[PDB]
Amino acid sequence: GVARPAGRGIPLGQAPVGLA
Amino acid sequence: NLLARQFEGRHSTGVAKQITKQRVDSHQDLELRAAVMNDILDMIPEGIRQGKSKTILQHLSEAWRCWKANIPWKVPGLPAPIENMILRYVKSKADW
Amino acid sequence: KYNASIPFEKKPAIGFYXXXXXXXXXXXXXXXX
Amino acid sequence: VQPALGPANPFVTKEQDSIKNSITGYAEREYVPNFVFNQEYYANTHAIYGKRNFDDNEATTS
Amino acid sequence: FARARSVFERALDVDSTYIPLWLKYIECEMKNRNINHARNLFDRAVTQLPRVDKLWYKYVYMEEMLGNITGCRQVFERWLKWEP
Amino acid sequence: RVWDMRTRQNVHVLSGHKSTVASLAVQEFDPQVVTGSMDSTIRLWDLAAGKTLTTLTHHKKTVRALSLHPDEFTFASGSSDNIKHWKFPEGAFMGNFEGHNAIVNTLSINSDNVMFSGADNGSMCFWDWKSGHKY
Amino acid sequence: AVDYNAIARQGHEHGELVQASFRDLIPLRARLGVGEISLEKPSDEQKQEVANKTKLALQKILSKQIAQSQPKSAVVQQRDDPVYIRYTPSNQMGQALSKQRIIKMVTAEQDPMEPPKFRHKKVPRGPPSPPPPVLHSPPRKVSAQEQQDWQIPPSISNWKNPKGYTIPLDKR
Amino acid sequence: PARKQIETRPEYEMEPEQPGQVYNLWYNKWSGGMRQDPLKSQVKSETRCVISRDSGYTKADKNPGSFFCLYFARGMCSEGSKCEYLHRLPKDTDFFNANVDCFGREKHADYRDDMGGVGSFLRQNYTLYVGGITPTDDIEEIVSRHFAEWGDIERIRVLNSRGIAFITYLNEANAQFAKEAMAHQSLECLNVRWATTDPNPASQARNQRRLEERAANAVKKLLPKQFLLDLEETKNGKXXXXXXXXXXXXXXXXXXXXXXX
Amino acid sequence: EFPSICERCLGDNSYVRMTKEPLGQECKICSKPCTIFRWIKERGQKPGKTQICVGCARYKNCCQSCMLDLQFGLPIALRDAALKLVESGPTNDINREFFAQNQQRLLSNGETAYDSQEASAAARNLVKKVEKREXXXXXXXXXXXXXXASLNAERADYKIRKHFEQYGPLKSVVCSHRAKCAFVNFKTRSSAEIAAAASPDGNVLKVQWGKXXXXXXXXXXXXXXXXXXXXXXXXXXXXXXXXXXXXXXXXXXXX
Amino acid sequence: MANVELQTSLGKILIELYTEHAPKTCQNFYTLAKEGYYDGVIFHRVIPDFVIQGGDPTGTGRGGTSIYGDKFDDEIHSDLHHTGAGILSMANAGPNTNSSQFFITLAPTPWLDGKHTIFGRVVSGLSVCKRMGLIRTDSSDRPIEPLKIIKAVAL
RNA sequence: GAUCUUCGGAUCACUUUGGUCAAAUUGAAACGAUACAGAGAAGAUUAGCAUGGCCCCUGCACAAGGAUGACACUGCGACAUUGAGAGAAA
RNA sequence: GUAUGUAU
Ligand SMILES: [Mg+2]
Ligand SMILES: [Mg+2]
Ligand SMILES: [Mg+2]
Ligand SMILES: [Mg+2]
Ligand SMILES: [Zn+2]
Repeated sequence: GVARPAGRGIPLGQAPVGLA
Repeated sequence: NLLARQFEGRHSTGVAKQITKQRVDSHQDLELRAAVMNDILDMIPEGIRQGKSKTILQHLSEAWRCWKANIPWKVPGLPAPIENMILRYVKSKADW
Repeated sequence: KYNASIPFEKKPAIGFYXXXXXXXXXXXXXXXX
Repeated sequence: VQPALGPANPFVTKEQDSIKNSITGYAEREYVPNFVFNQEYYANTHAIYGKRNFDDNEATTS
Repeated sequence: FARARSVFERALDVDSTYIPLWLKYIECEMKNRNINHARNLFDRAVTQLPRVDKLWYKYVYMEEMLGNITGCRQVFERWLKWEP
Repeated sequence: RVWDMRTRQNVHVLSGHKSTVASLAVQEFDPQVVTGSMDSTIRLWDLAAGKTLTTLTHHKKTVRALSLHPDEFTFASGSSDNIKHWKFPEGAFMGNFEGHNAIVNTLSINSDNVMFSGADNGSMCFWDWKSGHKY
Repeated sequence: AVDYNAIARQGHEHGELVQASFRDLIPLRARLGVGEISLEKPSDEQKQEVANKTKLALQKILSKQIAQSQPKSAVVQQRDDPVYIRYTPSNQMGQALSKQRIIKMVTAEQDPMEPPKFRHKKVPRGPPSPPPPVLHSPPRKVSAQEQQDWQIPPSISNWKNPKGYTIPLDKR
Repeated sequence: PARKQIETRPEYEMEPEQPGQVYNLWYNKWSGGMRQDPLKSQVKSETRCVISRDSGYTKADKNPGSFFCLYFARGMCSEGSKCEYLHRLPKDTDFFNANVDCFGREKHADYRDDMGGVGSFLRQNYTLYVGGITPTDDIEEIVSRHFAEWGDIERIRVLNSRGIAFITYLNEANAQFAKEAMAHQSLECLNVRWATTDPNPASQARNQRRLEERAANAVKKLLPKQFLLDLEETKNGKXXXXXXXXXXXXXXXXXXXXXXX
Repeated sequence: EFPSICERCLGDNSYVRMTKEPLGQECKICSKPCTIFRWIKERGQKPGKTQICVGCARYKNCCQSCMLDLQFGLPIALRDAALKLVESGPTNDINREFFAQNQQRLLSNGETAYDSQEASAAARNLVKKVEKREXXXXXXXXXXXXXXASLNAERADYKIRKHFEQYGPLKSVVCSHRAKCAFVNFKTRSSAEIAAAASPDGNVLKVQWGKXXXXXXXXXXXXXXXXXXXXXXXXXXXXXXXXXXXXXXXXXXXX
Repeated sequence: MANVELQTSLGKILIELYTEHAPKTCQNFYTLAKEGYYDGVIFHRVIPDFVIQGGDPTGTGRGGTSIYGDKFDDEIHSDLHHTGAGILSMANAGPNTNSSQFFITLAPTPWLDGKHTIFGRVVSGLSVCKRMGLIRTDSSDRPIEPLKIIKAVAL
């Protein structure tokens, strides 16, 4: 394990992971 | 190595020739005749035409030739600067 | 009883002034022929 | 959220309006367990075949 | 046009600061009369090399034949910022 | 050319100048790489990207020397013209040591603000980095 | 000169340090509009930022050089994580718009044997980034005696006089 | 259904140029003297297909997006009835896309020197270059008889001086299809090649005009109805009052105006 | 980093399994190493494949397989001729390598996009550009030749096919534009007799019963039939054409 | 009923303010111009034959506030419309959301009548607004060279 | 199908398809045949090294060969004039 | 009369 700083990207899409 | 040659062909012209004994005497000169092409370019002031760059050399050589023969090498009016250029870059050759 | 598509294009520079200049140039080549 | 604000460009054709990562559409990474994707994929195919077949073929049962 | 106007541009990449190419390229535009074309190209040189007097004089001279005198001054003014 | 000490393998081709790159100097901070050529020009280089930052043309002839000042954060460029003398990142000019009438190869800087320029005549002028006066 | 200095800058992809005005030939001691001159050599916390930036960058290049240099005989690696993706299409022709469609990428695992798949086409290199302002000091006066004092008499040999080019015996 | 033109098929074995062609295991061809005999001298086909007689239903017809069989146009598709690919002529419906030739074979960058069986995807050719036999001036009755069967024609040219024909076609699919069927047939074998741009300026402009017209028709479906409504409305008016009225009302722009009201 | 690929080829399904292969074919246009992307569209369909490198299908703007332009749906050649938007033109073996590499040199450095407003303005302009561009003595001499199945259509091919095929079983049809004539041959004479009386004096016609050097003679006959049609609507060339018109009928009757 | 002068990197723009019609719209604008709020701000939107909006301190698109607090109400009159080329009007994110941002039309805009608060018209510098509105842009209608506001003078 | 177990009900097993053609003239080497001409260094014979690339073959080769592998340009000019005489145009 | 290229 290793750490990193931040970032918090925004997803264009909504809804669940498998559907689309 | 041989297959890659057979489904590619040889790379661009260049790579590097890596001297050796056959081509040392040649490549020695090539450098000297481009470190006089340097020193003239900088010895000539800021606007006196570049029709001498190549011209200076045919003395240099003749100077060298002259040395090997032992004949003296006085030359009618050329710049006392460029007399020395060429007395100096001969003296080098006459060591090596 | 090279011509095909220019060797290597190198566009002029930038649109500062130039469309009217090109309009007259096209028809002149036909006259030169 | 913070909305944009302005008059909105009026010309804007259909082709410009969507936000596209790669020309056609936006593309982003996903983390779906594969079993879900495989399971999902088959069900969709049957529906496509069924229309071509033109037969519903009833519901899946025990 | 193209074949001609490329080749000078192509050759200017090999040596920027050859004045005799600069000029030759300019004259061949105005022999077919497109001034607007050249006035950009003339500016490029001026900028690219300020201590080429031959460019500066030749910049205005075209201007007189061309006409407007207010162009000549703004040109002549920005030569005086180099204060020759 | 920028070489990798260990794996003996070239990483960068600093492709730009159009002639004999007759001098170099190297630093820890940006402008880490300083060339100088027959082009009578100078670049300042991105060692990461392999592209030039600035393009510093204020010489008229071949740049037969560079050199960084120990502490100051400055680099004197020499030649057979004005033995020039510069700043950093932008590089923006600082001044001209003026008085050397020969072709100068060497721009050796000291810790106590003394330059040394030796030319192809044997003419050896020592300078002073604050003023410009050669003493 | 306000809207014209954006002639020398055009292209370059990195042209904010490029010179433009006569001001650029003016020493830093006289620029006029300068608060203070900093001669100090930055810091340690930049030194260690830069060194990290450079060293990481070279490594990504050196690794990729080693990859092409050696073909890695039999050494065949399977990046065998199926990369899943979602692809939002941008009203291309028209019609259906979105959906979002989950693609599943996979790497077909190259046969160990097959030799290189294409030849080395040699094509002339492209044209350089357009040049910058030259900004020389003002050209010195020359005189007609100076330009005569650099007169270079064409030398002529005792031995190597190829072609023809006859020369009288009073010029030897 | 269908006809299997030849049930049996053909098995290839040869020793051309008698004393040793060797055979280059790498690329399956022979190699020896008399390369001029290989460049020219192509031998007549053993069969030609008749459209009305041979054509029929297939396994492809059931499948929506199939291609035609290459061997059908050659007239030797041993399968015939149970063939995987279509056994008809290409109509306007069949469609296809850019990088694909009607027969499924992918297109290429930019032609052959000797103009082969497939053409480039960078320029479009509805045309065909031929080399035919010349009895009298009833050649044009013979040419128009055969070539018209393979597809809808635009214009048959037949130069009588040099026994050659520039046959354009209505649908591009027919052109690719036509070339294979006509090629290697008797009326020596007819020679079929892709057409170079015809010489002279006026003719090229005429062709360019036709292609541009073709593109306009293709675009036309795409354009917005109001834009469609206009050009049509203006032509009918040839209106002003209506235009004025429209302007007044106006005073995503259409969408924005719609949104407001 | 999936490919260009349009919506049209990916197909009916939402979920799509596809495989990359980091160095397959060098691109056709570009002619340099690229990545092949393979996938299936339907049940028993033969699987797709990208034919171009992305570097190119950026510039050219099309489905890296289909090559149909994204905006419209028409082919790329068809598009460049008609719309004439970007105005590309190498179409060579070797020049097309550099030209297309030069555009990849252009777009990569300065991101010059494919503007769709000005593109659509070219189309609606082209649409409007299309619309603006757009007897008793016979039958007696005819019946004399009939007693002693082809109709000469004196005074386009598809319309000549349409109007004649609907009046009987056709044997074959011809045309020559320079000739400005078409010989419609029927399978039966009953149809050809019927089609003669139906198509007499009709728009789309003189419907009779049929019978370097070749280029100049046929081009001379074009100028003769052009002045013949112009005069009937309403001098030395007209008299010289009449002498040539009389000379042809004498050769036809004698032979 | 006071005017204002804008100095940009291209040219000077003088504008009348219809303060008699819109008191608050010309109270907000006038206060920020004098304070030194519009100084060094880019005209972040430019559209050929439409507008060239401004008034973004943050330089984002979603920036700028009013002298009142955050956002204020619009003031529409039928006397003031967008009939012309060079008309000062305040941008907004709905009915009652006017920030500092304004814009200068390059052609007539009937469809923006009733939404945005008009509060002035350009007297001098109509050549600058036509020349400024034909600058190279990115696909996100942003100028490639940031057209700055150098100084806002209140006359 | 098999194992438990109400005839219900479990539990085990889960989407193949390395494709530049789907059937050897018209879509992946050219060489060969034939004809001509027929081998650098200012008399003639003659070793060579280099030099420059959109020319390349042999070679594991950053050796070496292939005729020293073959092929290889040299008007311009950033234009002053002087002084006189003659001519046509303002 | 080949080494080495030019044409079909
Ligand atoms: Mg050798
Ligand atoms: Mg020899
Ligand atoms: Mg030998
Ligand atoms: Mg050699
Ligand atoms: Zn590509």
